[PDB]
Amino acid sequence: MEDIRRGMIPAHIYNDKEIFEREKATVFSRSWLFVAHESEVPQAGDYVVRRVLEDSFIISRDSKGGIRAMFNMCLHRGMQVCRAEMGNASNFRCPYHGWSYRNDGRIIGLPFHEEAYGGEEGFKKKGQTLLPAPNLDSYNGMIFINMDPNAESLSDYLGDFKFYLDYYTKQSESGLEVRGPQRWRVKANWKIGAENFAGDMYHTPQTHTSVVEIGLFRKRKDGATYWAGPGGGTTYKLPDGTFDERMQYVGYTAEMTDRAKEVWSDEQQRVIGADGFMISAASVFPNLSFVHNWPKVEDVLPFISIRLWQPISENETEVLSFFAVDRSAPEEFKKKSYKAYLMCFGSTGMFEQDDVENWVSLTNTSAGSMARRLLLNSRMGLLEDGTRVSDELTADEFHGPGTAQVGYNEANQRKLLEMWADYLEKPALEVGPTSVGT
Amino acid sequence: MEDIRRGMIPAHIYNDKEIFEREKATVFSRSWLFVAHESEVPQAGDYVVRRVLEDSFIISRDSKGGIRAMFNMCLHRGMQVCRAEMGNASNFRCPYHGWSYRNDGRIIGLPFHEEAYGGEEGFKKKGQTLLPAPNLDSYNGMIFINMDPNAESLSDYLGDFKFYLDYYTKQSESGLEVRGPQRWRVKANWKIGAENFAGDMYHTPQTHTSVVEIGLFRKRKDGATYWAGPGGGTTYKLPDGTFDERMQYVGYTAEMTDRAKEVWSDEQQRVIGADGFMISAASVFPNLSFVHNWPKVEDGDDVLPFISIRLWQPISENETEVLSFFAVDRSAPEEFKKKSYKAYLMCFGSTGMFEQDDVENWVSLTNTSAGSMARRLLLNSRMGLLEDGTRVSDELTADEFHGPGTAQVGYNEANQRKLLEMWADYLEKPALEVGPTSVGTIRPLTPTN
Amino acid sequence: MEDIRRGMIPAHIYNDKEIFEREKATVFSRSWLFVAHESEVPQAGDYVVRRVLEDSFIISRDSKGGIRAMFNMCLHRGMQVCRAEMGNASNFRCPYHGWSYRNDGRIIGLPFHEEAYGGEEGFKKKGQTLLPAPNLDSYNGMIFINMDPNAESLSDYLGDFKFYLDYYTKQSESGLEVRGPQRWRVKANWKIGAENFAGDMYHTPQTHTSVVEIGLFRKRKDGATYWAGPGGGTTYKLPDGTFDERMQYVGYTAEMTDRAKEVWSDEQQRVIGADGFMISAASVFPNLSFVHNWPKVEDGDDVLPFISIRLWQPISENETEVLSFFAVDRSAPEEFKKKSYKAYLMCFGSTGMFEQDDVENWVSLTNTSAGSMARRLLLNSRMGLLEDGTRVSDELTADEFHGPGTAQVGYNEANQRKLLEMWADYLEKPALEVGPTSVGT
Amino acid sequence: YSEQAVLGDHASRVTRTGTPLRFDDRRHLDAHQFLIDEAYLLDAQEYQTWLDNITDDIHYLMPVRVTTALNSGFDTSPGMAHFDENKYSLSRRVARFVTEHAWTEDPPSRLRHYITNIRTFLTDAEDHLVVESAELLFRSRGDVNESALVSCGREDLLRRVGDEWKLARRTIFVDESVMRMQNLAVFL
Amino acid sequence: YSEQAVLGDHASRVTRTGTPLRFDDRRHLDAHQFLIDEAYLLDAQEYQTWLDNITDDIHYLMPVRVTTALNSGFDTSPGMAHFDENKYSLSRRVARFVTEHAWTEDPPSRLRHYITNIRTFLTDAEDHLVVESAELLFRSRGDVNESALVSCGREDLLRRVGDEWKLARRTIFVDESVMRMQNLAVFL
Amino acid sequence: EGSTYSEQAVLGDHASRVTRTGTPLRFDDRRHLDAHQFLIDEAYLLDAQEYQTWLDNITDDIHYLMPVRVTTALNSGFDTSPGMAHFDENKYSLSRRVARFVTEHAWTEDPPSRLRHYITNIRTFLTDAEDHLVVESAELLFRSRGDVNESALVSCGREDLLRRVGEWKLARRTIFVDESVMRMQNLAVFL
Ligand code: FES
Ligand code: FES
Ligand code: FES
Ligand SMILES: [Fe+2]
Ligand SMILES: [Fe+2]
Ligand SMILES: [Fe+2]
Repeated sequence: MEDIRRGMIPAHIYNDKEIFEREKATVFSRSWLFVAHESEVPQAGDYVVRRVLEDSFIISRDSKGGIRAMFNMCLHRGMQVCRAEMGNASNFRCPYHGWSYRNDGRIIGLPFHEEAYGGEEGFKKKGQTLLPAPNLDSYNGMIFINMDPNAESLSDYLGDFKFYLDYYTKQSESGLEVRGPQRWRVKANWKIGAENFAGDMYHTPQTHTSVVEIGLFRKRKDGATYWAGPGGGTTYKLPDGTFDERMQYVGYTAEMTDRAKEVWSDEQQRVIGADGFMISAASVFPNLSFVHNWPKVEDVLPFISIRLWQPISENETEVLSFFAVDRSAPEEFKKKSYKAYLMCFGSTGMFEQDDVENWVSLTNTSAGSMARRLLLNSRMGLLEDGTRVSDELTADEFHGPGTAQVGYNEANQRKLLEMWADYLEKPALEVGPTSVGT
Repeated sequence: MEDIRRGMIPAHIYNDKEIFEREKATVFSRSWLFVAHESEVPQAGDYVVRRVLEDSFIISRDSKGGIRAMFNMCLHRGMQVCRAEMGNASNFRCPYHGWSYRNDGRIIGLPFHEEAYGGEEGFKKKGQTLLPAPNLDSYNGMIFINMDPNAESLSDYLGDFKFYLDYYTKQSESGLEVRGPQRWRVKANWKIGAENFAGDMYHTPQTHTSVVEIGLFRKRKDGATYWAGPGGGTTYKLPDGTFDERMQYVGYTAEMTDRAKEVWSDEQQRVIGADGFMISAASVFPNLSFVHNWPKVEDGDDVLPFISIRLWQPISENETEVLSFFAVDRSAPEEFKKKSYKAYLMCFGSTGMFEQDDVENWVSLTNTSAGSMARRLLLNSRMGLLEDGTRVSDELTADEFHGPGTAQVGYNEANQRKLLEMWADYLEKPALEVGPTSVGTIRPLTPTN
Repeated sequence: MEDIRRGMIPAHIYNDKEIFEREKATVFSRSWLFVAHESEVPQAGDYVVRRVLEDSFIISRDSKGGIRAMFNMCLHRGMQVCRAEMGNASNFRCPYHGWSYRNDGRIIGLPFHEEAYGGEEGFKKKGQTLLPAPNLDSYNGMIFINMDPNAESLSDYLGDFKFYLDYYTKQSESGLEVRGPQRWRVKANWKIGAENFAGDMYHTPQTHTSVVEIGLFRKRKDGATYWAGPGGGTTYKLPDGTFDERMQYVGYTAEMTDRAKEVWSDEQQRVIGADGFMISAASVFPNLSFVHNWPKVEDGDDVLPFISIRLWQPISENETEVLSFFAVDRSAPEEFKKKSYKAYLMCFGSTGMFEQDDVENWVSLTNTSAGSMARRLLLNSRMGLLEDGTRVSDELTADEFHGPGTAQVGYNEANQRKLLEMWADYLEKPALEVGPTSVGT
Repeated sequence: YSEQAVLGDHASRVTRTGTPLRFDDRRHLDAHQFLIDEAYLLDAQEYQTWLDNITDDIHYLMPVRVTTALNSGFDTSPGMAHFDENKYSLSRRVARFVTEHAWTEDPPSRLRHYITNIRTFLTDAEDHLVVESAELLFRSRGDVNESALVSCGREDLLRRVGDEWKLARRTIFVDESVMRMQNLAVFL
Repeated sequence: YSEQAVLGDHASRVTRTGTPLRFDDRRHLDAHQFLIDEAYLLDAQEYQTWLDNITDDIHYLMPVRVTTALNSGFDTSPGMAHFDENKYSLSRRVARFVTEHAWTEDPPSRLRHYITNIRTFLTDAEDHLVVESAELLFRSRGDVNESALVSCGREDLLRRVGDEWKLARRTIFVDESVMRMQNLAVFL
Repeated sequence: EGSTYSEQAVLGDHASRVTRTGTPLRFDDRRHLDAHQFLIDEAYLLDAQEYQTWLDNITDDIHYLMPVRVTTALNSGFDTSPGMAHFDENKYSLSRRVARFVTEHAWTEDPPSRLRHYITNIRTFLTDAEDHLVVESAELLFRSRGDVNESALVSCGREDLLRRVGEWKLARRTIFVDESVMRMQNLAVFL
């Protein structure tokens, strides 16, 4: 605990029942956790059911274009009011006793309310709804739930990181289009993936040779790793060039590049234009992750992926992998982008395949009693006396907020675990019980 | 906990590991829990093996007609002494070392007792038996086990409820015939089914439309719900008529109706006869349930009744094994039995078209109980109570209802409330504590059918 | 707990989560636990991966003939550095970030050590290795790991039991040959199996009649059961004869009998030769067991012996993974090894016809230990003791028995009692505490 | 089993004769083609179509299995089945799904009836085959729970009716004592 | 499904006609023979041999299945598949295993593609069959974890090219919403 | 030592050395049809546990072998425990195993399991000897016993040698078990 603050990681944290139980009452009870994107429910009545651990939420679009999240639970005796993953409905009938709800949450049918309950005085039906998520918010159409009714806002949480998030999720005034997710279960602790994507450039050469060798791609250490607010990420150094040349060198068409400049600040442009750093992977604490890459086409073309590390146990995660692309991108661009997506990340991704082998194998060592005796070293970038190996990038070298460096390092992992430890020491969230029907 | 006593239910009680462990040490350590019916072991040497949670018991019939329950364990080094679900044997050999036991429990073979143990001073063989259940008893041939060796008697426990239990299980001086069980695993808390059968009329229209729509059935709110002692139940209001008319209207033959009158008291008759309430579902605390229904018959528009007895055996906080039985009066015509069973198969149990949908509801409620939201919700079970605690409708009077306990008409949640009040009373009892038996340092049960 | 000390066994100990969690921090944190034989990795670069519970260890032979155990973990971020069960390699590449290790454990490649870590001041590479097991030792080529860094030596531990162990594991100056294991999960508590092999003769007639009846074998009570140090065992009484007559009556060849006399002591010989006790089954605390039997051979009416070493690896309070090995002297005739193995396969292991029925017994007992009745029962393990604590029969004299420790004849439960006595002694030990290693310092 | 079933009085008593036919025997090939077409029907939950390949005197039976000792001379729950159906009951079961108010199967399961080990017999009546198969049903529903296997053997009686074979008897030997599925709102 | 797939524009549009062929029909016997030989190839991870049995215009597709309500008119994630492959991508996938630097499959899984329920259809084009099969993949790797099942149905388009049948389209209906396997570094 | 598994098997010295030639037969070829009919009839015998009947379909020089599988690196040149098998049987051992069941004193199988040998993926080859076929199959065994434990799967592949004697019979069986660590209480069955 004092060890994590020194970049030394107790080995047993990736496979310990007690730490998982604790995480659930701290990390996952107090954080903004992703569930869905707006673009997945475009029409009125459209809905997805998505989970925050084991709690089931309906995220649906109402008939004024607004978006709601409702705890997936009939108000009577708790049956799930919606047992499909997604679909389109203007209402949800409960089959247990036939209470019905508009898709904005408002109750409609409550049979024999008068004769049985004794009207309002027996049960409150006037202006009732399916329970709202404890806290709901979004950014760039990305919808988050927080289980703490007193959390700060999403914007406040994300802080300076919104600057980076924008590269992945706001490339046009049109908004984002996300599809999926592919969903599969892996025997790896939720944290290991979060860390990897946070700032693991080091692994890429070794883990992913198979993918260079097969000629799928066209200086790795030259990339910047940045951290700002509660998230951080990796980037690639691009050859010299202007904003447009560099955007184009990576696979963006000209009109896409032009649309990007409408929504990105001068400051957000300079990171690509002057500094020459293009987003690669990123994590947001705790379990949200992004990857952006541009393989060779069957020229190169970029794809984006958004993914949730949904924790099942101390040693099991559900990966929810999404494809995303800007909505105004050419239809041909969308198809090629998705093709690269399928081939690189997700349930069939040839990168992910090997990444998950690494993580799964780590989780295995964390299982034993040896693990409860090792601190692993995550201090790359730091000397024994605490002095930095290399220097912070200056404001001339790097124009984005937070702190940045070049070279292989373990700064980001160290900060993610630092957040993990600050959260693990918070007191248990306490919330007064709701009495449904009062 | 104070919340339950107000009819507000902490959502997490249906999927919580700690509450399950607690239940195990209270509810399932102190209650009469059903294992079998006598009619399942009619001849000498007949036996079923049945489980109180994870404890295995041989229920066998001796060669004098009497019934024994024996913990399914060899007295030497603990191997189960009978590894089948049922069969017929006049003794059980343990294959580890070859100790052998008559089917009434008494030890026969103990190899090298004299040479190896050193006789009686080494190990006590004289008059040893397989271990008796801690407590064993029965009523109308339904055999219960209770793990508390100082429990009250079954009859004391069941109290006034036996009045209603007789409708389901004593229709003649001949006794009952129960067959089964069908056994399958569901991911639903044991409690939800028990509460459903205890007094959920409200569900029936919605959950079971499919079954009406397909014309398998020939005023639901008009039924009475009743509670006496540790159990409660649902009933159907029947058209005006006498005892014979109303029994007949539901599918009993006339000689069946007559045989019933031989065993039911004037009061038990009057509830059907005068009050016009025919048993439907019922639960007995904690995990025993009944259902009695009369669907339309295959070749025509007559109706014919069937009975099911079921145990909700709890596996975890979020799993149950349903043990569904069929039951019919032993003196019923052979043609009546076949049709009654046919209806049973279609309606309840492993292939039941009602049960299918009921189990959906329960499994789905167990699902919401899993999460952290459910630890912050009190579900409402106050139907029949206003906010100031006054009743919505009135008790039925003695003129309107001739059976013991209390009863109302209308959809309500009084019986669920009373089932959960019991659960709570049990959950606060101290851990049962029992001195350990040092193996080596049974009263036949009279038939009741 | 006091109950065990009187030979009365709380039935719940074979299916209790809490007792398992406890066993793990005591028994399995402080015992010498078997992982492998030398003969399983004869060449340089040969390796098996074996487990102490959930801890994975590479056992490999270096290019000087020596043997090492290495925690199966790359020194950077945790990835297992060898994901196969066995093989031959001179080094192990970690696929996460490409650190590589010589098969003796010494790190070789550490990419960008200079540029990215800042050399030795950032991370210690000079003379780093894959982490050694907390404690490693061996005896007769049988390699054990102990999780306690301050354990006594394997020899101090085994004590007088080495005397019996030798019959199974040192029949020649050549050494032992062991093959396997067959591996399969059973739903029985690790403890039951160990007890059985430790001192259960009583079971044999009943459990294994099937195997007598099908004519697979050519006075059971006449066998001796012995206990010495942390182990004990069972034996068969042979007919009158000399050491060579008795060894041969059991299927050993004359030249194998002769090679035995080169490595057994006069005393070790006298137990077979004069006392006429030949090893059957044995256990070493907590989870190591042996069996030695001589069924009839296929084509006729001779008999030929087989040896099995097995590890009861615990998975939970109610699950064990049996690792069954076949073992035979390296110098036995090639025809002999084939027959011995054949008898092995038919008798014990994943297809053993003895083991089938033994495991049934143990699994059944695990079943009753699950319920709430089991937390109210003391099973009786007192056979050989009367009610006032006096012995049923007498100890064998030094004249009747020449091996160390104590012995008797007849069916008894003395060895089960001592095993469980040991179990209780270990359960009461304090939790092993060990300072954390900071890898890279 | 069809003779011991409580509701099996009206069931066909035709039984097998000879050894199994060769796998190129036309009659074997028809029987096989039939079981595979059923499978695709039961997967797509086309219960009406399925029901039209069932004779009006069908006995469709799946007893409860119980673990018993070797010489006990039975291995089913006396007088208790999972399924003991005639055409009338089978059709009312199907009628129920057709309503689309069978909640436990809306949303539907995902089913895969694997059919293997098919072998055919001549019988002691004219236009009748006995067909043995093994069937393994894999079933997944929703996005949380693990999938379920149901293993079984079946003996079927096929009957020639026009240019078509139909199912006159099915006895299902379920390979479990305690079922591990939520329900049997499927067909085997 | 092939038509709804994002990358299905170039895919063959041939579809079945008529009712299934008899099981002694030569064209069925060929289709069956093909699918069992594929299985042997996919078990042994002979991905190169396998890849030579696949036409140059292959569409190989396995959409993500999602549990939905009965009258929703779709049961797959709109615009998202597990596999959506042409010949290029399938070969680059196999090329990857060929490097022996695909870490997640060294050591290799142990694979068993069970194939059952095979049936064959004439198509609306000359040298083309449609073949339905059910495939149950069993997979084990290492010495700790339990094995995984994958259950699925397949529709294939085989095409005649010389004296040899080849795979022109594959649509895989997977029987799970959420996959319970570490990866899909295999083929179906 | 050899390069079949049968040749590497410790007790495989007396085993028939006949091997496959050609590609697989067509599925209407008489010899294939026979092979198929054989393996399915076996399956029904092994389900019913008719081990005496089953044994009469097994030549007197049978080698019945199922080696232990072990997970190994890609170019290690092996994937079975050197010199260790689950089953390595001749006719004598196989019959003595069956004899055991026949005594009715094989306690671990009284009561009996419930067995379903699923056989699929059958394909046949001509050999380099006269009255001999090579038959590959996949066999999935489903097994359930009692009323508490979940059921077990066992997945494997088989290479068989069939031999004409009047009827076809089993002369060689090599079982490739798909698990390293088995998950079954025992192998008191046959594959
Ligand atoms: S639970 Fe939904 S209406 Fe009762
Ligand atoms: S445990 Fe049954 S006789 Fe020994
Ligand atoms: S974990 Fe081995 S190189 Fe990083
Ligand atoms: Fe990666
Ligand atoms: Fe109901
Ligand atoms: Fe034994």
